[PDB]
Amino acid sequence: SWTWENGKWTWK
Repeated sequence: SWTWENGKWTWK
């Protein structure tokens, strides 16, 4: 899935 962190979308 997609996780949003500190202004950045990551796959985890």
